[PDB]
Amino acid sequence: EKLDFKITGGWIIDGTGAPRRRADLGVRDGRIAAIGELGAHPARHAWDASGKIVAPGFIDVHGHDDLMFVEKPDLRWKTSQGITTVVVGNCGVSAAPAPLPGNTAAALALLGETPLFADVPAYFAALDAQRPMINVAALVGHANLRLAAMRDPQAAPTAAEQQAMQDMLQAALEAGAVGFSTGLAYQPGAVAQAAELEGLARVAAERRRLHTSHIRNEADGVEAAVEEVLAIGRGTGCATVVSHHKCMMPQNWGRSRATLANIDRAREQGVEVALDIYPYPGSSTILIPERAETIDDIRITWSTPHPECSGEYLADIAARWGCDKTTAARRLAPAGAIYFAMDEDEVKRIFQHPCCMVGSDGLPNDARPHPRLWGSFTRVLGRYVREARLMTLEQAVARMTALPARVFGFAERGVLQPGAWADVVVFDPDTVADRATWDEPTLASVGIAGVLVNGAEVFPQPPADGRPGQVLRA
Ligand SMILES: [Zn+2]
Repeated sequence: EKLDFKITGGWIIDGTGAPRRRADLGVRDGRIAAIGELGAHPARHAWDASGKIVAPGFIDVHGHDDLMFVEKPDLRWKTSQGITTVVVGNCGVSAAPAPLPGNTAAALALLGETPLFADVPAYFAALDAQRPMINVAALVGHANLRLAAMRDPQAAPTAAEQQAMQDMLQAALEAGAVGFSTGLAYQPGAVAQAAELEGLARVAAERRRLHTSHIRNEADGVEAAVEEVLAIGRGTGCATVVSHHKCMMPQNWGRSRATLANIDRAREQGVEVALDIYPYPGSSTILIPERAETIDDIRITWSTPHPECSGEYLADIAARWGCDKTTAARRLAPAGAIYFAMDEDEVKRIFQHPCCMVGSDGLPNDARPHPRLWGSFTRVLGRYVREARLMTLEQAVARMTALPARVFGFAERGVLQPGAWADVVVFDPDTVADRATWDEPTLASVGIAGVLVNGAEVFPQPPADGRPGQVLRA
């Protein structure tokens, strides 16, 4: 039977960690139909991967693209760096459920302006009707749960409200969500205590779903923050993921030796724990005035009242206005910024941890976004692998494909084997690299030759009509 697609002459890195091998890949009906010698096998479409690596499409485990499938459907920032699947709904904020009227959170800005969906069924229904460019898996945000269940999201939950959040989570999981996420460093999630988080974790654990977490603090209290989420995992048995693990500010550089040691103690005990990072020593999120005098070079990524300030340093803005930085930060609100506060050598060491995946944490609606939006995966392949030799290409690809599939429960994805979905990326190992910079954060990567999502090409030429992405219902 004729193949729908075939990629020949290249070297296959299947995601299992096994050594790259010279073989061709055949696709039919959206799945990998065969692997081996296909030179003379007829196919509707064919790519010459000579001198290239053929690997499973990359899985971005830390996306905030929840509302982009409707707002900016091209998702070019993902496809251009080899991403074929994204896990959205991170750091406590998700597309659904919708908050109670009048309930809001600054962190919701990490998603966009599109009105949130009533519930996961509605969100997934919207995605089925308007298929995404790439595959989409979704987490339900703890912030959403609180904002949807509590008349006063700043208080302690009543027994009924706690049960309401658990029931909302249960419904989301039954609908296909892969778990729930927390944003303990943000309001209103920060108000939550152990009992509240454990309750949700029990619901997730019972269904073998995840608890991903943007921990309480990633600076002076980073060790306590990691211990807090590990305690929840050890007590409930809920699989856990520590989002964009890092140590902010010089006095905290190196503390990942302690946090990773704690993570290791937890996984040795049987708790499923993983983590992820983006390959940059600067973070990016909402502008926090309390950091005005603790971190230098705070650079604005967006500002509703002062859009002219995107790309500018808080200190320069303050000096120009004749006020202090904290005051300037308050006048810029609501806004976002980049915080250059990590040690690149530490980011690299964290990535080397056996359970570390890659999460771009791109913020698609920012006027002047952090470059991780467009160059995370290719920066790992070019800077961390080819340049720094932190691990082999085979090992790195595994971190971007098979490991995420294992952690998030994606059957028939993340590996190049017959029968699995044909999410594939073809790239030149010697040239693959990010081009997005701090000044020009939207420059596309180089070295990515082609990308297939469920057997259909999305890069370099995206589909004219319906897109090939699927909602990955757990
Ligand atoms: Zn986060």
